[PDB]
Amino acid sequence: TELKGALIGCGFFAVNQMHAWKDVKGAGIAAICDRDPKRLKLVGDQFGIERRYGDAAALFADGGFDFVDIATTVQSHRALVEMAAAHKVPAICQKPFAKSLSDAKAMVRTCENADIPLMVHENFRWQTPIQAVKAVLESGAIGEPFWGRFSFRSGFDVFSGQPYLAEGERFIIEDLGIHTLDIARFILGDVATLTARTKRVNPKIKGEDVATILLDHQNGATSIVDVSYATKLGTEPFPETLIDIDGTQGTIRLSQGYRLEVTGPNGMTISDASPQLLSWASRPWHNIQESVLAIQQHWTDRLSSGGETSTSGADNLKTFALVEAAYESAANGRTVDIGAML
Amino acid sequence: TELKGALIGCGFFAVNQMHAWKDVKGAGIAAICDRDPKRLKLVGDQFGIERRYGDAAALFADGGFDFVDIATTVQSHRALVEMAAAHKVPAICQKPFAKSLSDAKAMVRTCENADIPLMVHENFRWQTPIQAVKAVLESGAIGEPFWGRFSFRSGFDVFSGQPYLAEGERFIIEDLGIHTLDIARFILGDVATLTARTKRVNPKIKGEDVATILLDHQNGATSIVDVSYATKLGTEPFPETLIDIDGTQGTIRLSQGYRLEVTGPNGMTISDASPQLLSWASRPWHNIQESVLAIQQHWTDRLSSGGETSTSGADNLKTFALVEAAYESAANGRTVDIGAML
Ligand SMILES: NC(=O)c1ccc[n+]([C@@H]2O[C@H](COP(=O)([O-])OP(=O)(O)OC[C@H]3O[C@@H](n4cnc5c(N)ncnc54)[C@H](O)[C@@H]3O)[C@@H](O)[C@H]2O)c1
Ligand SMILES: NC(=O)c1ccc[n+]([C@@H]2O[C@H](COP(=O)([O-])OP(=O)(O)OC[C@H]3O[C@@H](n4cnc5c(N)ncnc54)[C@H](O)[C@@H]3O)[C@@H](O)[C@H]2O)c1
Ligand SMILES: C[C@](O)(CO)C(=O)O
Ligand SMILES: C[C@](O)(CO)C(=O)O
Ligand SMILES: [Mg+2]
Ligand SMILES: [Mg+2]
Repeated sequence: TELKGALIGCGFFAVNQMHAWKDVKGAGIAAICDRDPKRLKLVGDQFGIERRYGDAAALFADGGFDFVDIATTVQSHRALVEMAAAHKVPAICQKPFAKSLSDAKAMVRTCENADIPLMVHENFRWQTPIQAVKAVLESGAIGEPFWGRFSFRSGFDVFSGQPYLAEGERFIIEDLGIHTLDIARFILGDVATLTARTKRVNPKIKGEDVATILLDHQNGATSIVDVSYATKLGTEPFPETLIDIDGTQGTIRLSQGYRLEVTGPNGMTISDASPQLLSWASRPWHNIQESVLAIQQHWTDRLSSGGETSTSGADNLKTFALVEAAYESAANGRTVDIGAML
Repeated sequence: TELKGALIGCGFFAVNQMHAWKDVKGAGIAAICDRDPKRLKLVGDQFGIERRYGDAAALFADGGFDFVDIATTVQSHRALVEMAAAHKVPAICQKPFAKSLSDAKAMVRTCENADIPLMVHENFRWQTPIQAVKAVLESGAIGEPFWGRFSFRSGFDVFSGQPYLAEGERFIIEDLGIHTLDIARFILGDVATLTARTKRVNPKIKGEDVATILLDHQNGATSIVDVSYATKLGTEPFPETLIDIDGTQGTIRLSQGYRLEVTGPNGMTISDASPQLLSWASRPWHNIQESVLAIQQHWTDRLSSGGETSTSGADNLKTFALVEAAYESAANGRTVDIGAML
């Protein structure tokens, strides 16, 4: 009955994906793969996976799975997606999708030629509060949107769980802004032009931890995407994205604690848009953790019905172009044309 | 000794300036001037002013005053400042200072040549909550500021009291953004480069009612100035400017209802930064109305002691440049160098 998955990269975040695969209806994990045998045993023993591999090439050679879930760091994404396409195995790939837009496009083209689905595991838009904002806007409750702010400002120690974040020359846009830019696209549509500024505040890291981005959307809306991992607040908001939308007939204000305020022609409503806390989830990650179940169930449903996923490889190019444009803009000082990159 | 003022432009907003001049210690109004004799009659009778002039030329010829308060619309500012300079009368001039940066510079030059003070009545930085943000940041409570947001988003019918606002090709940056940009300078210092976007949402007006501006400050800080008169919120925030500042050791958050959250190395504090309610004030103008008294007392103190004012003509050029740069940037789509304009 169930689709049989193979997960590659049994790291920090993969533990969440494994829990979710148990919960997903119509799919489960039949095999795992990791370069590190300490991680291979730890995850293998925790989830009771009999089939365990030290390298992906051997995994693919044995086969016996219907899809692959790639939860490695960015360095091995291109090779693993290319291995999947050559073996005709539908593939999920973690963010950041690739090291460059050029690599991403090549990965998309290879999967399109192999006639296999490719979904980027881009789960921020699958969060309950973000879904709620989308539903309000699509309902026409505030009319046509003309302005947005999408803000993730945190002082959370992401570096403990994910030490590589402190080492790269590139940090926040590639790691976190990739989500916030995707949310901006999800809510207000594709971007025409982009302008960005960056800064490093934290002395203990190599790369930028503050980014401010100004988006000119194709539909005429303007938005601000502002991200920071050097923001010291009284109440730590991690991992909440706060959202303001202004429209011709109203406003949406998603504020701290998942408070969703909507003003329209017929007054003003307030609702709790907080996530469900799953049995295996853990504060403060529970928002992200629920969205892992949401996107993996989405993948599983779309693989059966044969439709395109929401954050497909093809879709995600238009998010990834913004990340690369933001770095270009921050260095050059100039506004970047997004259409010309694609 | 009591300083004697002449006020020119007995319009909508000048009634507030007249109330405030009564409350000011060390100064009062001895003469008024307006081309419209209905306004001259109404304001003259209300405030008991015997000396009433149909034109400024005659007012200056008769003299008998130590300073002039110009509360007309922008069209007549340059001429009235020039008349003040030639008659060696210290001058206050309402915003917008001039029609262009070029006119503003000439006005500043003429007053410097005549050895008379020139202050722009730029009263937003003189609001109690804005003064509190400045005082917190100057104290060192949050370390060195690196990022800010300054936001004035409203659905208030400013067009009732000020109908001309609906008629101009230019609207919100010139009318309101001029204040918000001044606050950005006041808090985070002078600006090196600037990028702006504008649009018109309201179908009943000629000019732009939404503007979003990205500032690169000379000290390294980045800020967003976002203004709108087409924002429909459950609670109308007019005329509050909301302010976020991030620093190396903390944050300032000035939110709706004048609530001031400051978090630093010691902990979080919440303060009530609400304005006073003067005897002659009216909701919802009371915050602005208090600041009119503050700036007019400031003028009076500085004129009496021979100091320079905070929003002197010379200082205000660095605000006004940002307004002209924002219009330029919004039309061309290009980043504008502020230094090159001054
Ligand atoms: N919200 C989210 O969706 C979210 C949250 C955190 C991290 N992430 C992303 O997930 C990815 C993984 O992050 P992480 O913190 O778990 O990394 P990690 O370093 O903890 O784990 C990666 C694992 O993959 C293994 N690996 C690397 N290359 C391999 C290869 N070629 N074959 C087999 N195994 C290989 C490593 O041994 C390691 O155990 C990153 O790209 C990150 O951006 C996403
Ligand atoms: N926060 C603030 O400080 C604030 C608030 C509102 C308005 N304003 C500014 O105040 C100015 C006036 O606004 P308003 O709404 O009172 O305008 P208004 O049209 O109501 O008043 C202007 C008055 O000046 C008179 N006038 C014009 N040219 C003249 C001349 N050459 N000689 C004599 N009289 C002349 C007109 O007859 C009119 O009565 C504007 O520049 C506006 O931007 C500032
Ligand atoms: C945790 C993070 O890597 C962003 O910092 C994520 O993708 O959720
Ligand atoms: C009212 C206003 O003109 C801004 O819209 C002012 O200057 O206070
Ligand atoms: Mg399952
Ligand atoms: Mg007085």
